[PDB]
Amino acid sequence: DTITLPCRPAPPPHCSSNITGLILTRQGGYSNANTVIFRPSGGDWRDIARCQIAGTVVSTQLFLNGSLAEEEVVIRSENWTDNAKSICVQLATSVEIACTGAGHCAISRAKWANTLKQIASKLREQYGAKTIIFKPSSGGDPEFVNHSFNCGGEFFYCASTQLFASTWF
Amino acid sequence: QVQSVQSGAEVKKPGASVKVSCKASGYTFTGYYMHWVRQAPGQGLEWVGWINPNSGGTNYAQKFQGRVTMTRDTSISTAYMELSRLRSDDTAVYYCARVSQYSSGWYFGYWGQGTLVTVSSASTKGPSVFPLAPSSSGGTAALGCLVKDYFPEPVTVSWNSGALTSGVHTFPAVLQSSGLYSLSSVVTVPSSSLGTQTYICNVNHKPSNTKVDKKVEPK
Amino acid sequence: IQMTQSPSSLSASVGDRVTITCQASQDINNYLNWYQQKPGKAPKLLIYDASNLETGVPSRFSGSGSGTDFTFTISSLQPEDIATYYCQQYEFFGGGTKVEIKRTVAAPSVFIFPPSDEQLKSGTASVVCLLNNFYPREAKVQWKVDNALQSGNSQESVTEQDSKDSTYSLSSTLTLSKADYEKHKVYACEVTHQGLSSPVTKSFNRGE
Ligand SMILES: *[C@@H]1O[C@H](CO)[C@@H](O)[C@H](O)[C@H]1NC(C)=O
Ligand SMILES: *[C@@H]1O[C@H](CO)[C@@H](O)[C@H](O)[C@H]1NC(C)=O
Ligand SMILES: *[C@@H]1O[C@H](CO)[C@@H](O)[C@H](O)[C@H]1NC(C)=O
Repeated sequence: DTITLPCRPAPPPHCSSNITGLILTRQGGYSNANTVIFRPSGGDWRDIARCQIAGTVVSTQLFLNGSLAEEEVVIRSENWTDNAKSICVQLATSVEIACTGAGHCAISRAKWANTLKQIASKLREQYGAKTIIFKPSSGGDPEFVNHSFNCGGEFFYCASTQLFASTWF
Repeated sequence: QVQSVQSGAEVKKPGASVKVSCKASGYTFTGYYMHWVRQAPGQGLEWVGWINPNSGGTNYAQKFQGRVTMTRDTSISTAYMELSRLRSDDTAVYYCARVSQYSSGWYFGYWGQGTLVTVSSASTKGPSVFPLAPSSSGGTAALGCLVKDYFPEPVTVSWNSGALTSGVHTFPAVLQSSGLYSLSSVVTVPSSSLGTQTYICNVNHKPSNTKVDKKVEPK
Repeated sequence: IQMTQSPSSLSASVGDRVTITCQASQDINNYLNWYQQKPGKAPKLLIYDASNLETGVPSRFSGSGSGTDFTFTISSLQPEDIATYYCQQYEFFGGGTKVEIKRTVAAPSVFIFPPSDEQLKSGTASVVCLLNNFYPREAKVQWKVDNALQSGNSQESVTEQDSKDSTYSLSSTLTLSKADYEKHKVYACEVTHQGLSSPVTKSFNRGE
């Protein structure tokens, strides 16, 4: 099984990249029970630039063809208690995202769940032994609510909703 | 004067939605996050969420995750909050505030004047006035008027066409379970003036175009 | 984060030293803000980062603390400092501490009002209890119908502090239907207050 992301327009097969990290936003307020919630980033291009882990490809939510980590995935933030400060994730094993050309890009479901569990484990280090929950983007302009990226004189908009819908105890 | 101006007070039925505006006067949004904080009539401050004006991204409190939506209009420097599926618990004053994007902490500044949102199933209704007749404390007797079943606020109550203003204690209105407001306006007068002085309360309800004058007689 | 701000309310004279404490449950370092909200207005920042003073705030205001224990102090209370003060750290606010004015103790004058027949014609009956000009606000009103304690049918209303004698006033309303008002005969509201040695009761019988 794979995870399908609807894109617009249809990215050609040569726009397939490697997910080398992502950018997150922690949901605030009085949390309930044993859960901490994370979504795609609610910031602008400032939050993506603060990472300095991306390559030549401009991209939101997911970093494509960027910098990998040495051994394990590693996360940074200016302030872990400020939810207005985004959480930068740098993977150690890149996830292949391959587009068919008919409007759907695909991602291995098992390898994505594999990296999400590594992310959730590293997030429990910064917020205690809690349940990690990933949820879709809260909203924003089409450039930031979708996984947007440029590829050879183009700019695509891919809904990343199916990527953020898991729970980790 | 640099300030944040908000839309006027609103009344909504339970289950409906309300959209509150927060327009920047003398400044722009590009360097700040806009936060929304609400305060129930007698309660403390509660944070609702923030919005990124450059991207439209948001981060709502988990309490309002499924029902609140924040947008902004950069061309007019106005932030919006729309709360859907309103319930009686949502009756509060909703503020907007400025927080620097480049700041290490949250320093709420340049608050709006506040927006009173009242959730009630009632329609605009004029108030019924009933007298509180004095009866058998010392040299001072107490009399008043009972203003029940009206919506929405406010009602102005004067005594003797505005001539009697000493010893008048007009209590804040209370929202009843029926969805209507009710207050009491009392005044302490010497017991000698009863029977020799005519006491009339003048109630004015501008939302319903109703003015009622009630003379309060003893025994 | 849990914000415990104490006390909930306090009364002080003009010129006394007011001290408000906000203590967090977790190590927040030196970052803690203090807001002042006068009635009807929006909160206003006075102290940021526990000890620093925002521009334009008088020097009588001060704050201190680090880690989890923080204090907010007003050196010399002024007639423009009566308000509710909140501690804030990110999205979490303290419960608030309302500043009140201290005067001598005053016993409330209690009155009772039977429902007027003009209201009896409408199908509802409202009984009103009054506590005029008293201090402190801390009071207790109990409605007794046929010498039976009533609950769920009472509504209270407190006036704001008087600017002249610095007292409060109280109105408790007991709302019953006409059919239920005509049943029981005797109605009374019992009041307990510091200024009263024993609880005071005002009562009437329906139809007298
Ligand atoms: C990432 O690199 C691969 C390999 O060179 C390339 O084919 C692909 O187009 C790149 N992705 C983007 C979005 O440019
Ligand atoms: C992505 O990484 C894989 C190994 O995980 C590598 O074979 C491939 O060349 C990289 N780039 C693309 C565009 O697949
Ligand atoms: C977050 O910022 C505040 C205020 O600058 C500071 O006190 C606190 O230590 C910071 N926390 C972290 C984890 O950096």
